Amino acid sequence: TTEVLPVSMTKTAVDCNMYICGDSTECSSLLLQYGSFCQQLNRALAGVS
Amino acid sequence: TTEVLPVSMTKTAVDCNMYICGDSTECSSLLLQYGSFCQQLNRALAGVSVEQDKNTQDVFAQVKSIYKVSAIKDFGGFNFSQILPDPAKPSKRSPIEDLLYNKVTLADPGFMKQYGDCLGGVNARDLICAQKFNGLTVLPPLLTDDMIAAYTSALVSGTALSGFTFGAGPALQIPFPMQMAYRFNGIGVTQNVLYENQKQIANQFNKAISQIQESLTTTPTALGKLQDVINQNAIALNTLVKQLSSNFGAISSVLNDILSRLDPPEAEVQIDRLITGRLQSLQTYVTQQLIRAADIRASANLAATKMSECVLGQSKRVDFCGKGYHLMSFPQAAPHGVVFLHVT
Amino acid sequence: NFGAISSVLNDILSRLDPPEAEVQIDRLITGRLQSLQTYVTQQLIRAADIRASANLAATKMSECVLGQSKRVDFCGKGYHLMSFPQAAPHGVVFLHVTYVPSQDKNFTTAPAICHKGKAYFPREGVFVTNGTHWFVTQRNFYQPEVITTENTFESGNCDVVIGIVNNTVY
Amino acid sequence: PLTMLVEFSPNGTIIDAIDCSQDPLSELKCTTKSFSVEKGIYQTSNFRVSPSLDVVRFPNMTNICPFDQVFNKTQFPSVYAWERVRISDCVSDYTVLYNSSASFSTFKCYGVSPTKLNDLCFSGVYADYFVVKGDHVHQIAPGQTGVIADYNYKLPSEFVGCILAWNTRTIDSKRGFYYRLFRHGNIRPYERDTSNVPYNAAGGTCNQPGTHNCYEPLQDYGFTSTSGVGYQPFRVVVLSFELLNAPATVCGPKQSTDLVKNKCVNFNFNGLTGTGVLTDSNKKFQPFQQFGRDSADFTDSVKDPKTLEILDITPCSYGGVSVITPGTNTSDSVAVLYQDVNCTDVPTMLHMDQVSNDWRVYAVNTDGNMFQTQAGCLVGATYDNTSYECDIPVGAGVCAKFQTTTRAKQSSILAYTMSLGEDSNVAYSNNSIAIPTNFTISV
Ligand SMILES: *[C@@H]1O[C@H](CO)[C@@H](O[C@@H]2O[C@H](CO)[C@@H](O[C@@H]3O[C@H](CO)[C@@H](O)[C@H](O[C@H]4O[C@H](CO)[C@@H](O)[C@H](O)[C@@H]4O)[C@@H]3O)[C@H](O)[C@H]2NC(C)=O)[C@H](O)[C@H]1NC(C)=O
Ligand SMILES: *[C@@H]1O[C@H](CO)[C@@H](O[C@@H]2O[C@H](CO)[C@@H](O[C@@H]3O[C@H](CO)[C@@H](O)[C@H](O)[C@@H]3O)[C@H](O)[C@H]2NC(C)=O)[C@H](O)[C@H]1NC(C)=O
Ligand SMILES: *[C@@H]1O[C@H](CO)[C@@H](O[C@@H]2O[C@H](CO)[C@@H](O[C@@H]3O[C@H](CO)[C@@H](O)[C@H](O)[C@@H]3O)[C@H](O)[C@H]2NC(C)=O)[C@H](O)[C@H]1NC(C)=O
Ligand SMILES: *[C@@H]1O[C@H](CO)[C@@H](O[C@@H]2O[C@H](CO)[C@@H](O)[C@H](O)[C@H]2NC(C)=O)[C@H](O)[C@H]1NC(C)=O
Ligand SMILES: *[C@@H]1O[C@H](CO)[C@@H](O[C@@H]2O[C@H](CO)[C@@H](O)[C@H](O)[C@H]2NC(C)=O)[C@H](O)[C@H]1NC(C)=O
Ligand SMILES: *[C@@H]1O[C@H](CO)[C@@H](O[C@@H]2O[C@H](CO)[C@@H](O)[C@H](O)[C@H]2NC(C)=O)[C@H](O)[C@H]1NC(C)=O
Ligand SMILES: CCCCC/C=C/C/C=C/CCCCCCCC(=O)O
Ligand SMILES: *[C@@H]1O[C@H](CO)[C@@H](O)[C@H](O)[C@H]1NC(C)=O
Ligand SMILES: *[C@@H]1O[C@H](CO)[C@@H](O)[C@H](O)[C@H]1NC(C)=O
Ligand SMILES: *[C@@H]1O[C@H](CO)[C@@H](O)[C@H](O)[C@H]1NC(C)=O
Ligand SMILES: *[C@@H]1O[C@H](CO)[C@@H](O)[C@H](O)[C@H]1NC(C)=O
Repeated sequence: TTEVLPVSMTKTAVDCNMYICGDSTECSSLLLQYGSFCQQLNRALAGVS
Repeated sequence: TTEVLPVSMTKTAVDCNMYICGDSTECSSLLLQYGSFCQQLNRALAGVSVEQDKNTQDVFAQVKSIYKVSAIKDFGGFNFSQILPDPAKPSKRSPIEDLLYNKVTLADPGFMKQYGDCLGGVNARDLICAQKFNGLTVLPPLLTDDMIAAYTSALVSGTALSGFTFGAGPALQIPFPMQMAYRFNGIGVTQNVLYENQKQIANQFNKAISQIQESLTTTPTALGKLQDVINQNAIALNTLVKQLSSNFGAISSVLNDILSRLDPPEAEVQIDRLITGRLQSLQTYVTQQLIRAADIRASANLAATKMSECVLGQSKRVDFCGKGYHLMSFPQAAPHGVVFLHVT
Repeated sequence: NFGAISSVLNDILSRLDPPEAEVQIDRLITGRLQSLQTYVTQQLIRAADIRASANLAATKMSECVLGQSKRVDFCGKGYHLMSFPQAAPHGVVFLHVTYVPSQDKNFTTAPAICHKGKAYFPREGVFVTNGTHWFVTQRNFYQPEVITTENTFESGNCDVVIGIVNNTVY
Repeated sequence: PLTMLVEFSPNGTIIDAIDCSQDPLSELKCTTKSFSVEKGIYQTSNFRVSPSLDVVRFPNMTNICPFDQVFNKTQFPSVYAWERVRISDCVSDYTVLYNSSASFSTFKCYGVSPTKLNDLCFSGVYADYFVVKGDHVHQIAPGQTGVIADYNYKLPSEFVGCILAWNTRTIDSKRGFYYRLFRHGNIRPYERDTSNVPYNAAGGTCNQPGTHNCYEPLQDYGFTSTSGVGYQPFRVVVLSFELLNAPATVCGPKQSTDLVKNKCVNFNFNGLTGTGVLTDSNKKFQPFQQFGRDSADFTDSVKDPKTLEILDITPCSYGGVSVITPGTNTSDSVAVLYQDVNCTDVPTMLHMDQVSNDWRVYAVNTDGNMFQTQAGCLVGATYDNTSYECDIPVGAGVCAKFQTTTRAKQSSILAYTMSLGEDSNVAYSNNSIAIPTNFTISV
């Protein structure tokens, strides 16, 4: 008899600045005043990986 | 062989008004119009806090009898001195738990509870003080360390008196070498090989337990699943405080500087951009805590089942109570967790 | 309100014109989407906790009810005999039947019994005595049997071992 | 002024109401938002203490700012050659402008509300002044175009300050007012160009105006006594403001009060407003620093502008309070836990002299209803030296339960230490064994 079980998922990474603001100095300088919302969004995905 | 398993994490509590609006009647009045986000953010945190005590109760308190045995007794060649509480020395813990409690760097025991004061004695600026000034509190556990260490002394002295009969009914006394001959019969080996080489089994056993000490007192790691529990709580509670310093797109991050220069109609468009960011930060904090609690509960359940099948029984499952054929196991208390010593 | 002038979308579209109404509708859409998001993410987390208990119940129904288990505290407190399932709203209730010893009495014991120089150790059980009479019995129920050649294993000489006593090994 | 919890009927009549600042039970009801509470221990918000008086302190100066000199006295310049002056060390009581002949037609401000100008203190003020015509007044604003906003006077996009304009037909209807009309490129914000060189429309220079493709760069307004309303002269003043961590130089007309210390109050230091408790400080500031902020941007220190001493600000409710109840269907008695607080400094933490009479009962020892645990100080319960099984978890090995009382001077909620189980008297033996004789079938 056969039994199948998953063990792992594909691991991904995101760039906060590239996704949110593209390549733009004004958007980047405006994203610094929203805090650590994507410094903290990187550790989670790194731990999952 | 050793095995480390976490059982609980720190209990936290949040005051919504103090975190979002501080002491500002105006802001408070406005928060009322965003609804029950705050009587809903407190119930989740309260459930997480009440689960952490049941986690410990399901692992340590499953025998309601306190058995006592002197540690300097003979037992047929087995020492049992580095695992049972010292007799005279003040400590109510054992020689191994005392070493385990000196290898985890807990994060603050409570300023105003440790000769501390967030007034004048705030130092340059104690993290703890900034938390209390902003609505974040840490609650103490229900079971004390001296009182957790009492359950483990009654669980090791119950297997030096009765074997694993205390876990199916009343304790039935048996001589210790007669108990170790019953356990050799359980892995397929006849009873004579223990009676004929008792003095070398009582020396290999004695040397193995005397070498766990000097493999922990030198190596700093391998207690590395209990330290991360403390570190993740600390860096997640400190990230919430440092986020009240962001302007989220308004003229300032302080609310008493938007109300000292703008009038009731235009101040409300700027005090909505801050009430919206500070609600999102809190929501993120609690949704990450709810996920971490679910991972701690699986390990607590696994520790509870190992305390029943490896300590109050002999297991025939292969790699469940060590690497080899299982004979005995001993529990030892560790901060936020438990350490199992497996004999094989 | 979420900051807007009312919570009723049809009191904003009756008093305000296309340009300045979309500045007040957006502030309701944003909050009403956040509430749904919170509800869904708290429901997904609860589903995970229900799944673990359902898996435990499925394991316990195959092991505790369609078999007899030797793991100690899995089908009740004691030595497991049988289990019966019963249906309950959104759940299941197991009735576990267990064997619990009672009325213990103390006896004097010995590791081996010496006869004609050779040493006789028990195959499975303990040696007990009433007084100048030696038997072998099982540990879960007192049933003394007479010493003989299939419930006793012979191997060695009558020395070295400590506590050895001498008696007939019929 | 107080806050209450109100419960309505299904038809729409008021059937119940409670005051939240009266007693701990009412505080628990208001926090939970219900009139009936189940058994257990809860964490409550603050409805106890509210501020009563106000502390406002401003600098010592009294002399009024020079409104006459800059509005009725100076002769005003042209727009290309505009002038700037500095204002320092004066009180900005602008009501003295109502008795003058200015008659303002345009008064409009950015980064400031007109109704707060009397409660603000500024670190720096600049005043620019000049003359334009009637149709050019609307060009003096951030983000505009035209001839004046491009070649003469330009405001930065992030401007903070006010703009004033008024008609001066009877004093300025003469020749000699010019504006620049031709220029290569635009000027940058707060810049001046006073050159009077001939302009060549192809891109170079000249040596004499009036010939082909060479013009004078400045044009006269040509004010006369019979012009239309759009060709009249108008005087314009622009005031620019700075708000930083620096000594105040211009402040509004406010009256100062006395320093009240060690009480939950509302305060105003040089326009910095708040609520809390003010105490003495052992911190050190730099010579031109006015306040200090911590990692959460909470202002924790401030200096007095009169006595020059540094004081500290602490919130009015800093530690958590918890309330223990056995249920409103059973009794109305409650107990109070003050977390991480020693029983000797409870009165100075709750602000006894500022709470209701019923609340001071839970802050004094009286007949042994105040005792100390490792989680905090607990008031309203009697300690028992025997141990039971836990009912309501208080913490650190302490639990609580309900008791019906007889002896008076004795509370109705019992606190105790939790019991771990019953002791056993099984002793070790090296030659004896216990074997069961009967059994039991359990379900
Ligand atoms: C600060 O000072 C510097 C140095 O003086 C100054 O730089 C100069 O800026 C001007 C304006 O951009 C430049 O002038 C141009 O030069 C070309 C040369 O071919 C001319 O064609 C341009 O004139 C054109 O535009 C006119 C309309 O206004 C047309 O009528 C005409 O036919 C042309 O199309 C124009 O004169 C000049 O070359 C530089 N000089 C340098 C770089 O040395 C700078 O602008 C000053 N900044 C400010 C804000 O004052
Ligand atoms: C409204 O405008 C009028 C005119 O500018 C103001 O009248 C002026 O008021 C001041 C202050 O009282 C007078 O100063 C006084 O001068 C006399 C000598 O002339 C002196 O003896 C006093 O001690 C004082 O210094 C000033 O003379 C007077 N001028 C006129 C023309 O009346 C008026 O004060 C303004 N409004 C208010 C209510 O301030
Ligand atoms: C620098 O300073 C000198 C002296 O103040 C300024 O010179 C003055 O310039 C104006 C034109 O801007 C002259 O007005 C003109 O005078 C002539 C007759 O001389 C007349 O025909 C014109 O219609 C016009 O009225 C003024 O006479 C002249 N005065 C002197 C003493 O030179 C010069 O403009 C200044 N330069 C700048 C703008 O920095
Ligand atoms: C049981 O083990 C202890 C610890 O090894 C023995 O006692 C001494 O313990 C100290 C440390 O507490 C060591 O420095 C000594 O070397 C130990 N001495 C010996 C002879 O090992 C103890 O003697 C052992 N014996 C028992 C009580 O069974
Ligand atoms: C110990 O056990 C033996 C075996 O059961 C007992 O011996 C028998 O006792 C019965 C009752 O007195 C006699 O009828 C038998 O003839 C005995 N036979 C043997 C083999 O001895 C003995 O009495 C028991 N002793 C005690 C102290 O109870
Ligand atoms: C502001 O004015 C007050 C009142 O005149 C000044 O206070 C006096 O200061 C002197 C010198 O220190 C003391 O001898 C007096 O006793 C103070 N009087 C009172 C009533 O406090 C104060 O010094 C002035 N502040 C500044 C910055 O000049
Ligand atoms: C010459 C001294 C300048 C000092 C400026 C400092 C004060 C700050 C603000 C006040 C100036 C504006 C007054 C407006 C008066 C009302 C205008 C109107 O009638 O519509
Ligand atoms: C509380 O009392 C204890 C014991 O006297 C003392 O060590 C501690 O410093 C005190 N803390 C406070 C709050 O003053
Ligand atoms: C049992 O203990 C007694 C008393 O210490 C001793 O005399 C006897 O030799 C011991 N016997 C064994 C087998 O340990
Ligand atoms: C509303 O209900 C209340 C409580 O029953 C009652 O006293 C009152 O008369 C009712 N009024 C109406 C109009 O129904
Ligand atoms: C077991 O106990 C029951 C109840 O006392 C009694 O009726 C029965 O005879 C006993 N049987 C044995 C094996 O002693």
